[PDB]
Amino acid sequence: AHSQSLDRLMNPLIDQYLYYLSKTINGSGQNQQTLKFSVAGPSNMAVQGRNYIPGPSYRQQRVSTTVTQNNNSEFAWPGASSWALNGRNSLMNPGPAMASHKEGEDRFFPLSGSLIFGKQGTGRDNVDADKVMITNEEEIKTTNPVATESYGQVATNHQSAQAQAQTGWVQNQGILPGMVWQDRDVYLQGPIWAKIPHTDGNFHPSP
Amino acid sequence: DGVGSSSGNWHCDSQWLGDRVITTSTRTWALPTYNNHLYKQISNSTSGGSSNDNAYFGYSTPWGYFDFNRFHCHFSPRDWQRLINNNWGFRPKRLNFKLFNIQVKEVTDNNGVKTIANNLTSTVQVFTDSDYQLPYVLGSAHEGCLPPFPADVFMIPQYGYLTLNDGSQAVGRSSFYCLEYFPSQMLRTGNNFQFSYEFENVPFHSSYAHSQSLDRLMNPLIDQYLYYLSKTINGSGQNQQTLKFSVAGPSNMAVQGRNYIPGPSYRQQRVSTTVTQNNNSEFAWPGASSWALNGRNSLMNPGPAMASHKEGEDRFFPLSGSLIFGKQGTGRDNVDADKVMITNEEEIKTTNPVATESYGQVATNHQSAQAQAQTGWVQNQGILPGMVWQDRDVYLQGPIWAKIPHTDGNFHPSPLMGGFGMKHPPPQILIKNTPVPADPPTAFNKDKLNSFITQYSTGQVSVEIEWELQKENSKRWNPEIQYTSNYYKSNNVEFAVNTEGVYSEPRPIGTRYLTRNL
Amino acid sequence: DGVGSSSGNWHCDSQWLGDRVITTSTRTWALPTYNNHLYKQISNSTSGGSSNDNAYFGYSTPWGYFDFNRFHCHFSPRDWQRLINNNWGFRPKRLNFKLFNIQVKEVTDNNGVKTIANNLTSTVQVFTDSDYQLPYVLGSAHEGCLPPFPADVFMIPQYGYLTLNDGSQAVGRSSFYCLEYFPSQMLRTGNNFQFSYEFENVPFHSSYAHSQSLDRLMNPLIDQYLYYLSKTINGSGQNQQTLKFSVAGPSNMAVQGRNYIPGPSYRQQRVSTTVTQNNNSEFAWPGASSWALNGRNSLMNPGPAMASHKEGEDRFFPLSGSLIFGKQGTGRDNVDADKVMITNEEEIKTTNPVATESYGQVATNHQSAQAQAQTGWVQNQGILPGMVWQDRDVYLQGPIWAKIPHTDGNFHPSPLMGGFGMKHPPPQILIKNTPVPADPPTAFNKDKLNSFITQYSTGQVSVEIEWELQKENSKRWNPEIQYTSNYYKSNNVEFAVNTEGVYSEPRPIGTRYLTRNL
Repeated sequence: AHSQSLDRLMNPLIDQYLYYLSKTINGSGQNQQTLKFSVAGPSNMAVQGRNYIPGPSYRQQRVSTTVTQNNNSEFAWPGASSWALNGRNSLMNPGPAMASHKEGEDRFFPLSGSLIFGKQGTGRDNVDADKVMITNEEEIKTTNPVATESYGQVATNHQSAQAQAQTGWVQNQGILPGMVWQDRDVYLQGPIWAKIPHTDGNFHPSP
Repeated sequence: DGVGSSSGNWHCDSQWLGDRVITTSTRTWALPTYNNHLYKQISNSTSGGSSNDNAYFGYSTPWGYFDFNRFHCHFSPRDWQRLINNNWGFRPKRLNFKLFNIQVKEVTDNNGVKTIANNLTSTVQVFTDSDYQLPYVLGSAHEGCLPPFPADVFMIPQYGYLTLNDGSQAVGRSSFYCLEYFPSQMLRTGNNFQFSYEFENVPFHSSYAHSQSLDRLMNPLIDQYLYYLSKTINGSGQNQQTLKFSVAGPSNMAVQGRNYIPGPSYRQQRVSTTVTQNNNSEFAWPGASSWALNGRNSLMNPGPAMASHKEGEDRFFPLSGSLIFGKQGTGRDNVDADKVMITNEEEIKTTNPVATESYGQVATNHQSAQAQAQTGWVQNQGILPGMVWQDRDVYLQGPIWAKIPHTDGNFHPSPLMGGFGMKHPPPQILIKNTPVPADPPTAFNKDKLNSFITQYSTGQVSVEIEWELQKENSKRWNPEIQYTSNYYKSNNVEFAVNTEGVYSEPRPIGTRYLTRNL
Repeated sequence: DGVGSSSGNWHCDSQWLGDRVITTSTRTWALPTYNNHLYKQISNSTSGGSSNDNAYFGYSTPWGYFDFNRFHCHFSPRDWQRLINNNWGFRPKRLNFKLFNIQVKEVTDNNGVKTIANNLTSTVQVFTDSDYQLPYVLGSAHEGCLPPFPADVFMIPQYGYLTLNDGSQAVGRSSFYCLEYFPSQMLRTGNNFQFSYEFENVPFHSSYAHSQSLDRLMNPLIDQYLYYLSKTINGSGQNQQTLKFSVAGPSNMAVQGRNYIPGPSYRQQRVSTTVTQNNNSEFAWPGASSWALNGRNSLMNPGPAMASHKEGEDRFFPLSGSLIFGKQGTGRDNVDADKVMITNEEEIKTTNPVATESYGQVATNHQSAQAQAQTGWVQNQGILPGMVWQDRDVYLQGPIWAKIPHTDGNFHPSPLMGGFGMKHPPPQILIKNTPVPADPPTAFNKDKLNSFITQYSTGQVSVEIEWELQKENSKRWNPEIQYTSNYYKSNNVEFAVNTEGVYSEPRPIGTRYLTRNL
């Protein structure tokens, strides 16, 4: 597991020799626009320039183990992430490797983003939570985005004197040059290998 | 090899040997004693609290480190120009580092009367993180590199690092590193240090701009043998549908079939230099593009390489899509536009999409007798087979290399801030003044000593790097664009010293001047 | 080899070479001038009187000494863990010691204004007690060893010793040793010292816990071919005696015949951590187990290795049957329970009797028609042929070796405080600043000079030890117990530095994690 995260790789004692836009307004009131810049320093790590960004994503629905927190409706298939192949839909499962949940919210898990084995003697259909074992893909939260979260935000317009800046949520993000990530962990009860399909192309054919 | 003998000479200059350039730089440094000889735990908590996006946990150490990960640490502006105007590419190959003429001084302060003397028997410790076992701090665009001007005497930056954090707290997997738990060379004045490093294979940085764009690669005189849907209606009125096709010809290049498409994107907000055109509100962070990692948001900066703006709209720039350096003497906070220098990523508009624009449009439904065709804007587009692109340019004041994170996967690990990515980049070089205890009590005491003779060291550093050049081989008839100085008279010389003796770099300088076909 | 040349480098780290581990540590020390360059007689009399049990006679010398007889002087916590979780045993083999980068400083104090300068021509004397002719002071669990954290600068402890005493007085056989009457190496800054030592054959320390107990070694499915007396009475009433025998079977394991019995014991008083359960009286010394030597009583501490308590009663501990270290920063006197760390000798309950319990019972009479059978409790039991036992565990903060007293006889000379016993352990290393006279009178005087230039020295020490490992070879199917850090978040990292720069070892760490059959 990584002992440091992608967004925390700098020296917490020195500033960058790079600046960032810190103010677009000089204070409330009419025509108060300006452009103020500041040095990206230890005091504001979130804004620092970085060479590498987190791996790809494909947002999964978030389900809770403490049932009363889930919506009172059937969403196992309706609210599930999926892909289509020649008119047929298949559950995106387990999909891209992503962290199972944010810090501490251990009661949460992606609808079909992790592997779940059955405990000894567990039945075949409609078995309760306590009779199954859900894997926890947490150690990779240092490089891979969280499965039940958005990858981030992007601008969606041209802010101007008349229009305000707008952002939209990135629900699924394909590979971008500069991305870095970890692959799904392997388990004692898990599979070992897989046959890479014989095709013209593929990307990082790790099962 | 003693007190009265120099342990090295001043080597500073470049040699152009055809397909290779050898830069050698010497600077004289100063190293204070950091942290009172202590390793200290730090967090956004010991920093005076903060927001979650800025939370962190780590340690500050009593060590300093050498950093020369910026081009102007090796290239004089004149050399950068020679490089820029005559080669299509370049890359580092070998590196040779030296530390010499060490002088450890002892400071005495009695009744405000301060005095400095040599402490001949004192040592300085040095070691290289050859196995990358310490958190790599270089390549995060940090201050504290060798100064661009040879005459400047600089202070060595203090080393510190970060591990896993949950707010201002540590987690089970958080790592603590003690640099004393590393073998290091000890040297007294009269001793010296040195080592060599081989750059692993890295592709040449493209120091050229394309002389043609991705959408304009055909023969403007011939038609394709391919057709395209040109009419779905025979004219206004009821039930006028049809299907008419036409040959993709010179008259309609936009529609022609193509083998390669523009690189990936991640839309950035567009900001104007002429302030009155911007919205009257604070959108520096709200309207900024970002990514999330375990609940924390980080500014997508500088992000994927994209053109800074459409043709002519030079007053525009991506909110955080380009690098911005400060002009000489510029302050640290809320500095005005005129006191900063914003890089212009324009030359790559021939292959990379514009940062403040959408990648394109895609259909979002099934047009039918009842429904009209609908399209949506692609605000961010990941890699697609067939994509082609250029990487961020590199600058005289910019970074040179970066350490590619050791992970299961990555894609085109070229540092987003620009430069050469490497799994094993030049190793970190750590240095520290060995602590010298003051007089201890004459009765034993188990407590660690906390009373030290105040000291600091100084000496010279030498960095020699061998660069490989990829020379131009163009058959272009007309002259090319070249980086040049201004002919017009002026008060000071560009890239020279002040009347106060202050060296200053008037503007950023990229490498994309020469051209090449696609 | 002069004033401006380092006389050694910083070596600090470990190498795991399969069946061997090589630990190397470097620390930087400080040596004051002890005792005003005088040998002084000391006793409980010059100490301000005392009780007879604390009477003593000896000498304090102007010499200091090096001590690295604690595991954390060589193993980083991470290494201790690697050792602990993967080997069934280990032991030292070779040792290499070094002293270098000596700096002798002279302190001047005129009108309170203190100033420190180098005294280049001054020397420091060093020598090893290779023939064990001096009283061995190491292995008495004394403070003053190399600090566990590499960055800590430590003060060298002062050497002193004791001989025979009769109250505060000496006896004819009392010995006086002068360390100047030993050849010693003299070194000025620029000179260094070093030596090697071979550990004599010592058994591997057992870094495993047994996966079965002495009383549970049979096959739980088969009976023995041995019988036992099961009935001496045929039922209540007059003259109902008989003799009925039964086969010792699975149903009655307590009665089965066995080939080996539990180790020796010496009952300790039982103390509880939840105070309200203890008697309301002072019994720290009164109720303590002890031994007498020539009229003087000494606390039996830590005594024979015995299990700290019965199953589950974790709140209990033997009055002085286990080692207790202080937490970081804990005071010297009457410190509360929460500021100390009490070791738990539990893993050996599979073979060693419980410290706070009786060894067992024995008959004390001849039962007959008139007298009933009687038993008595065995409070202390010496060795018996057939006994089997484990020795005290060793800890990261604990001692490593001890000198086996040179005597006609001894039994299983394994140091009771834990560790490796040796007739010829690592020799004592004595160091001292050679006295430098102040200006003497210009007229001869027979009296020994008593006016000296005040001085102190400082330098580096290196200790490299080669350890032999005995790797695990278990056929156990289920996972083992392993020493691990806590997953849960927290303010500081365990075994790391503070926000004040204070290194601290949160808890004691034994070696018995892996298991092995009996």
